[PDB]
Amino acid sequence: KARVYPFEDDVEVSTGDRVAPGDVLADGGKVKSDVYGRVEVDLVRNVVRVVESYDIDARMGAEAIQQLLKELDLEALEKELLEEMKHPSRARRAKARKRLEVVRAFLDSGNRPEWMILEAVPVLPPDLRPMVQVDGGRFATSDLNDLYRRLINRNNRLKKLLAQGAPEIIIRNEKRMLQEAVDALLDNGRRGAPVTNPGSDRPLRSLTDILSGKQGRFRQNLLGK
Amino acid sequence: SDPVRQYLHEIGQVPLLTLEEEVELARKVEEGMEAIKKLSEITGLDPDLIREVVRAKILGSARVRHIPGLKETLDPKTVEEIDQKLKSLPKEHKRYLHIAREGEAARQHLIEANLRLVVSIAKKYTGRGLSFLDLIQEGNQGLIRAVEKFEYKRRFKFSTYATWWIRQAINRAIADQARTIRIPVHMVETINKLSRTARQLQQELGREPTYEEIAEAMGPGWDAKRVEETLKIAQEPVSLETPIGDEKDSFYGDFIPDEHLPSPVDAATQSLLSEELEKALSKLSEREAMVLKLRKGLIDGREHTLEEVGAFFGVTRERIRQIENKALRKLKYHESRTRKLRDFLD
Amino acid sequence: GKAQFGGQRFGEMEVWALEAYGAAHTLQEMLTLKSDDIEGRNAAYEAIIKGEDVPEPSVPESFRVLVKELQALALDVQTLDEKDNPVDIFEGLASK
Amino acid sequence: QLIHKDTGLIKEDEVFLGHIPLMTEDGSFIINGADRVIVSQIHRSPGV
Amino acid sequence: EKARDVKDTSLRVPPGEGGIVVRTVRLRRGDGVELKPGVREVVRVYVA
Amino acid sequence: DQFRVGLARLARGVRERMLMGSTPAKLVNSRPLEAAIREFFSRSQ
Amino acid sequence: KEVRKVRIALASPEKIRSWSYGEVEKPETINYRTLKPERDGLFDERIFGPIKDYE
Amino acid sequence: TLLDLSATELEQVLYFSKYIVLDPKGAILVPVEKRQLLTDEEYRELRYGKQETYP
DNA sequence: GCATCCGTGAGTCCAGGG
DNA sequence: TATAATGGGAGCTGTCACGGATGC
Ligand SMILES: [Mg+2]
Repeated sequence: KARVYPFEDDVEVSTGDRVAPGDVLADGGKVKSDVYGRVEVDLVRNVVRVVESYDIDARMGAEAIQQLLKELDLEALEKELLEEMKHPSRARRAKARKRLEVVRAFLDSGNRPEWMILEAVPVLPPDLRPMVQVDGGRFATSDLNDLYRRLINRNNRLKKLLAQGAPEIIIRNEKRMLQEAVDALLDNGRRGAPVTNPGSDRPLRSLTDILSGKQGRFRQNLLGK
Repeated sequence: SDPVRQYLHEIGQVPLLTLEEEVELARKVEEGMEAIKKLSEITGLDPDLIREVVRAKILGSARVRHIPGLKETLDPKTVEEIDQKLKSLPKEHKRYLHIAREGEAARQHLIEANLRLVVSIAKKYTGRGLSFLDLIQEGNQGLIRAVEKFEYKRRFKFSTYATWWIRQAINRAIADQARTIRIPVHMVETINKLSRTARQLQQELGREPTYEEIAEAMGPGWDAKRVEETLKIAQEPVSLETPIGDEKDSFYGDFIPDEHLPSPVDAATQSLLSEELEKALSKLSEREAMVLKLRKGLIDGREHTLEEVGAFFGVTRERIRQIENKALRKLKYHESRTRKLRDFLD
Repeated sequence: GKAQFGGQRFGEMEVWALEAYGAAHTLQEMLTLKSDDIEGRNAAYEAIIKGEDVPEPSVPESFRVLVKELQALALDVQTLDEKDNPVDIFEGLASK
Repeated sequence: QLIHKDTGLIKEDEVFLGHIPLMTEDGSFIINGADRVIVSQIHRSPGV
Repeated sequence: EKARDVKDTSLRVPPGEGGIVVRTVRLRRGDGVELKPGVREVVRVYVA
Repeated sequence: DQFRVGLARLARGVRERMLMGSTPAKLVNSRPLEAAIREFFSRSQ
Repeated sequence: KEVRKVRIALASPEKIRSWSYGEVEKPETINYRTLKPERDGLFDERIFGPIKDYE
Repeated sequence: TLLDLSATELEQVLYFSKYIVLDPKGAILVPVEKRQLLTDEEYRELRYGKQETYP
């Protein structure tokens, strides 16, 4: 489903370029654009083809979500949910209240919604995740170092893959993997299968595991010692 | 839910190349690279800069980042400027721009069409320290290298050439990433050769080999001590969160004492020492106490030379040496008299 | 552990007992000078072997550890004073 | 024995697989110097 | 007095233990004896 | 049962080397088997 | 001063960068021969501080 | 809760199973409303076009 | 709204560990 | 660096109350 436009001279647009009806294709503007689409200059066939498609902006991942959260106007949404609180239906008042609790928590705290998306991931000081030589010179280390190394390898491979313009499928795989690596660093096993070291079924111990439970930092080292 | 099920689906979306489509895309890639070279000859720009601008337009502004080799930050502004400098060329020159754009589009399509071959190779390198998906991605890097280096004139199929770079990239990844304490690639090769040698020897010996038998089998240059030192260098760390016993009661880390921070006993011994040294030093004159303190570093942490303490007290280096020596003589006389610093000597 | 020349656990319930007696200083010793208040434990040993009284405790190290582990979770945990101004429990050693 | 289906070639060998712990006379094991007992387990029987 | 170059890291009888020494075993490398990489000798003392 | 698990891992290694290669001994790496037995006799409940 | 309250809040990317003393760019930990920390990795003294006091 | 996304929807976006639109730039599939969830096949249609090869 | 169908975190103290 | 090679394996089992999420 494309629209053909033959030319008799130099064309002004190259393959890949995106075009709206009314755009100058070729022949000094003699051939124009009828339909929305994508330019394929066929030199063999001497025609400027235009495959019908919009320049739509639809993203995936935390980048998309981070945009939408940056765009939220909190006061506006609060006004709308207050209007919603005047509804007859009890369930719609319930939903508006639950949303407005979050809205006004961000409003009164001074936090920004988009801060729930990470750009810079913090790195714990190395003495809290040590690499120590035990008696005998052999080495022992925290699981967190392996969780961080996974994250760093996946990020660095993503930066390289972006530099070589890899096809989208490859970047999408890498980005899904980066999200899961951050997720395993922060709360391993929360979403999906837990990350384990090779040759062991034991889940690596993440930052969430360190705080929680009878063995966590709170009950084990702060409420008793 | 299952990320490799998702990725296998996404890959099953793109259909497999016929010989004709294969050759066509490879040809388009080769010719687009030649066109970038010709555009560099014409415009006097940088072939890398041109390749990046053509790529920026083929891919879209969705993916438009900076490149580490480029001397100029690749910003939409600069890619538009370069695209306009290009679009202003005569028809017979601007022909090469369409060539290059066609080449980049073919390149993307050729990679995407051969994503399945990476998976079929990488499923065989599991259990070696890298996740399946991690192997797939490193193999994908190998496949990209292959696409850029392929020559369709040779009439070899693409799969043949791509398997070599894919294996290259998977194995490189395994040897660069598998270990927590990173070991250079050549040393990993030696370690793995040592492993295979040991395994062959056990299979012929019906038990594990000694260091010496391993040394024999590794040939000249290898004695038992070198085998042992290599095995020592190869040891991977163990987890601090390793369970000790059946419950989740305790972990290996629980039993590791901090050897770095001074114990309360050591700190108090150092403090009693400082105080006893100050006490014994007050039995000297201000100058001999001060000369000793400057010369031992008890003041500013460092020990000054005789010339510096002398220039400070306005006196010869020989003079300062002589007053250091009488200060020591006095300290020793008092210490033999009272035995008040002896026990600190261990 | 006896083999590690170990200390006794003063667990959650031992703490509740001291709280219920109102034995506030005894409990503060258990939580600082006697466990993981580093300067506190050093200074208390020194004061005792000198015949002085034990000094006032300061921050236990495991609370510093908790703050750093929350910072790794992307949470900013701030000790304030009554005027809501930050107080640095790390004595400048962690601020650029 | 390794058989290639098309060639008909057959290679045969006795390969060493490692070691299996032996039970001592009294019913126990010696694993890395220390005596050990494998304790029997009770479970629901298979069936319908 | 020159500070020596080695320090005392001997095995001592722990608090609350002791008795009569009844056996010593001495496995040193370079002797049908091979230990894990880097250890030159192990000594074991039995006390009754 | 642990022996059966070790043997299954050994067989996976065998099929792996049956794909990549140009003998029974060459095809057989005993390590997984030895690992499983050891794992049974040391760290089981 | 004296601690009277303890606040907890979301940390912004900029707040996180203000905490950091360096970006960790390499997945390395310590050098396999010297057992010292590798540059730009998870144990780098350049970022996280010296291993020995005042040195 | 903030963006009025369900658990399934937020998963599908976040783990690269569905696209979400920040500007439809006048697209049509009933036209494309902002914050709409399109499968990769749908998004490919709207972004690159429809086509097919027949042997 | 009204039920059902889900995820999830929890389970006294000490000791030693093989 | 070139014959050709194109979608993976693993599960796994005798708890329970409760807050939130999906079908009616
Ligand atoms: Mg030799």
